[PDB]
Amino acid sequence: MVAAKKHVPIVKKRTKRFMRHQSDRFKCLDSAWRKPKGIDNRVRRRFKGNLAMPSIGYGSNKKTKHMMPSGHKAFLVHNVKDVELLLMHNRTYAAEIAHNVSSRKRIDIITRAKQLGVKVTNAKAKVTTEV
Amino acid sequence: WRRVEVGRVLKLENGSLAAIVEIIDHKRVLADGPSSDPKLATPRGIVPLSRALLTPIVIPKLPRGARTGAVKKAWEAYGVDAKWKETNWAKKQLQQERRQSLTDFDRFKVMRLKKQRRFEERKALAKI
Amino acid sequence: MGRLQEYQVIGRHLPTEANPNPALYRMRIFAPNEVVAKSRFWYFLRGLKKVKKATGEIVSVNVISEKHPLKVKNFGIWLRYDSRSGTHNMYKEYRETSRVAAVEAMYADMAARHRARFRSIHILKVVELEKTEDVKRPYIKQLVAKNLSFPLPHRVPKISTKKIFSAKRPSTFS
Amino acid sequence: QKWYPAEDEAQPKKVRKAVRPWTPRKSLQPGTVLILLAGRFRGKRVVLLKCLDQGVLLVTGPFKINGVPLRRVNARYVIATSVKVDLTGVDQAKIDEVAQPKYFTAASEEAFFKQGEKPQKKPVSSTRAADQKAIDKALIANIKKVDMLASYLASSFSLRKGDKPHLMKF
Amino acid sequence: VQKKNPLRNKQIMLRLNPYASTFAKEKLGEVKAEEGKPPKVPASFKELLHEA
Amino acid sequence: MSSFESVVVIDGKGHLLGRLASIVAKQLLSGQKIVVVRCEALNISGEFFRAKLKYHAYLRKMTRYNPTRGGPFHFRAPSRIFYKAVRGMIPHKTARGAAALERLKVFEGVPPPYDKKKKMVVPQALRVLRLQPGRKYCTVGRLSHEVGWKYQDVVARLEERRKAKGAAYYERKKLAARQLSEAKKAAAAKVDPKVSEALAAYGY
Amino acid sequence: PSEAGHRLYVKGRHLSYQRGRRNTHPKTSLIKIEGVDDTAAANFYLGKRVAYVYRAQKEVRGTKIRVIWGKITRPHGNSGVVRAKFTHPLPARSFGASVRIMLYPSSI
RNA sequence: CGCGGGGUUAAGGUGCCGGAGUGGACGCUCAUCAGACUGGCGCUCAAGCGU
RNA sequence: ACCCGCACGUAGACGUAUAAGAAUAGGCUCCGGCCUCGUAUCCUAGCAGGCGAUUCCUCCGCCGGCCUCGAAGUGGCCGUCGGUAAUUCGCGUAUUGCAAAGACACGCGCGGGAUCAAAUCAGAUUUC
Repeated sequence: MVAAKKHVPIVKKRTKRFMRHQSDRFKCLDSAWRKPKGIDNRVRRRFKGNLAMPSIGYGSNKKTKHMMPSGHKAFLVHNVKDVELLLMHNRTYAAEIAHNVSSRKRIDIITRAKQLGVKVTNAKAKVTTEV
Repeated sequence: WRRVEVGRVLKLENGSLAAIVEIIDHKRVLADGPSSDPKLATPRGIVPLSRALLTPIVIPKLPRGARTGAVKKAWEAYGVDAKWKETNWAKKQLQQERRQSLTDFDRFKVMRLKKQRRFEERKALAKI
Repeated sequence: MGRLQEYQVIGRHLPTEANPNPALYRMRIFAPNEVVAKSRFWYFLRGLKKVKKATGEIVSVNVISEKHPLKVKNFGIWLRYDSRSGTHNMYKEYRETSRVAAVEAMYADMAARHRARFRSIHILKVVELEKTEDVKRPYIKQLVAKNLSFPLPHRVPKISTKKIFSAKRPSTFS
Repeated sequence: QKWYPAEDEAQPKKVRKAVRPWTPRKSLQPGTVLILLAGRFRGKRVVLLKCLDQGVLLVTGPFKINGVPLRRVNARYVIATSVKVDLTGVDQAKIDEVAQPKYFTAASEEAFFKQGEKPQKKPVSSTRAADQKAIDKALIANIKKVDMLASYLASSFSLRKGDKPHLMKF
Repeated sequence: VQKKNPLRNKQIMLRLNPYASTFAKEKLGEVKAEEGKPPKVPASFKELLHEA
Repeated sequence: MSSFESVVVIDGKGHLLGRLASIVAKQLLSGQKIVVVRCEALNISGEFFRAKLKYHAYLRKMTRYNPTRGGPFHFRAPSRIFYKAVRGMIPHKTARGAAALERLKVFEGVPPPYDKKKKMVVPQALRVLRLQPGRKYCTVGRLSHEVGWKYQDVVARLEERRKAKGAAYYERKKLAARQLSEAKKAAAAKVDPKVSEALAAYGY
Repeated sequence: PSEAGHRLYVKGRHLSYQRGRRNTHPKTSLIKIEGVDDTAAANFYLGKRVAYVYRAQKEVRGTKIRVIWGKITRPHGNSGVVRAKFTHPLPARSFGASVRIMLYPSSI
């Protein structure tokens, strides 16, 4: 037995993203959400068949917020001292090695995390197995 | 064919018979159903003509307005139950009531016995 | 109007020191339930004897069941219908087994032929034509004639509305 | 136990959910002919020997008559017919023996060299085969004694055109 | 944490009302009427009913 | 009662147009393959001239430009009239409506692949069950005659040839009935009657 | 030589989804069962499993046949139509398609 | 008027498009472009009108 | 049509069986009689359906002959061969254990070569 904690089932109220209105038509408009401010904008007036806007009713359960599908929460690590901070939180948190960590430091983090019982999300990074 | 008249017994919908006591309107009749068979009995009351089928049995001399005792006496005098038993509608009804009462084993025995009879009719037809 | 019932509504003024022991006015009202019977009784006593619901009370509300509902009889009903032009008095015959059934048919007939409402009809009186020949409506006299007997031609067979397709064309001799 | 709780893991509260015996349908009597609705013996007519627990039924379609071995089946996947065969002579001790809930249960060179190879389909038994014969002996004798029933149990049930299960009399 | 209907849950009814068990046991909901020959309706009431 | 069949052959003689059309359209959207034979013998309630002038109102709806694209195409065959009646009550602007309409085959008379098969009738749309006896009716085929259909006499002859072949079917069928019934009687003479009383008690 | 079919399901047709006039809810599907024309008959098939069988394009577990499983929940209307819920909503191209109403769970 | 699951309704509807009755009782109406508490198809012992 | 090389196997089958018409104030028929009701008729047994019998000349299917079908094309008779519980059995159906990648054959295709018959512009291209 080594997994995440016992947690209530993870329910996502909405899996799709909220796209900005008319952002699929214009290349100058990024898909990041912007609240429409026009008076006659039917997205803002919430007419039928239009885009929904983000609301606080779409929020996630506080017991499963920030939680991965495995049940752990992501903990960004830059060195070995950072994974050592998860000695007492091995079942609640998983190690996420930072993108600018070198290969040997990544090997050090992965080795220590395995001994501590901490899962690593990106353990298939720039390393390989030698026999 | 058939005409509505005092003494005309008619089958309703539920496998029951009711003799016309008096004609109320072009669409409704007063009818009374005095019998001994619980399935063929009918309470005295207004019977719409749309929900009734005329039966070729006639009570010969029914006084109009006859109450339940007189209609029962005429019913037993003619033998309306036996003539309903012999006509085609009740033979079809009994065939249907027996048909819906087969179980799975009864259906298997029906198909097997039909196969034996069928082989015998094939022999009889091959004679011809 | 639905399952109408004949209600015997007795009602009287409120008793006062100056005027004790009122007159106990009684009326027969055909209504679906008791609340309509009481309301129509007051609507009529507001009209006739000038007593009010606030200054009056209901003595009794009794169901008047038909004595012989298994015997077909002739009813003659007098009625006053307020039309667009004005109020008119009529009188109509009905062959029913109960006074309630006659009033129900009356309401259906005056709704179909004259487009009359429930609130626009005042049933003056409902009587039974015990003696033959009292009926004056020709249709009713046809039914009261000697030794009536008529066939039922072209009888549409009651087929199931969920039986969509039939293999055999049906017959209308039943 | 051995370890102190190393993380604040909450124990579950005591549930007030007790186990009471399953009450079967009045049509599920010992000896009733059952029509299977699912599985690899789907549509085959068997004979119920004993009603077990939590919905399970011990059934056996005499292997000689129909190829259904001594098996278990959920009661929600069977249709109980009106035919009940007499079980006089069938040893109830043998039925009780097979009805226990453990009858239908079960790193080296060869372990490595067997990886990726198809598992062998196991032959049955020498005592389970005898158990089937012991129950079937009296059952088949009674079924033959019953008129026409042996050909009934050998035929698979199926739905034809125009047959409505809601208007039937199973 | 969870409201239970006393009309559906008998234990909740017994908790709120301890009389429910002996109300059901002694059949106070199927109580019979007083015995003896009932009198007939007065003729005056009948002639008032079927008036003109 | 309720049956799911391969294909339902509907004999259109003595059927109201709209009612049979509605039943057929509901069947097509349900997923039933429908063929309708004898489309010339459908009935429209009312008089001749009412449906006649309504159809002239339909021909009067004409586009301003050349009648080639987007104009109301006027088809004068009775089966095309029934197809228009079905199509007006099916969502033809959707692909589901296109599939439902492609499930339907309308025909004049009884074509050769459809005179070998049993023809059904719809009691909810028959003229003798829906129309009052005192009312009048018109035939779609003679309506097509009086607007401009050019193929009426021809289907009349191949219709009466079909009727002659049906008369052949029933002299053969009376013949087959002779040996079937006399085989039934001769089989009842050698009926080994335990099976007979068993089948009588079991109903058959 | 048996020469006989083996059918242990009632044929059904998936008509549409539960809907009003301009609002369609794909989570529930309206299905007509062959032979069921009244609410009383529909009451028999309540709880029974329904299977939508279709060949797609491509073999996966040795076959190209895929099946979406569901259950009859309640009757719909007065003509014997039933409402059915499936793991995921039924395809909209299966409007008017053949589904298989099984005889389990069985209370017979 | 937060995001969902189940149940029940309001106004409006149950011939098809369109989910739900070619439901039931009583009458009337054939209109050479009836009428629709009609949008189209179409409907006439209605799929119209009054209860 | 051949020669080399390469590639892949259903807007909804599960018994997806059923031919006059004509009328609905009548029709059918054995000439006895029959008709609200297609709530009917056929067919429905065996490892997703085996072996050997006992026993039946009943049914189905394939090829030839005789003829039949044109409307948008098909069926009958005879003959050959194969299978064939109408009746009765001895064998195998299991641990798939309470419902959820081998070989052969037949086809549709390509990438080149030349094989007929043609088309377009002796000589260039294209087409099953």
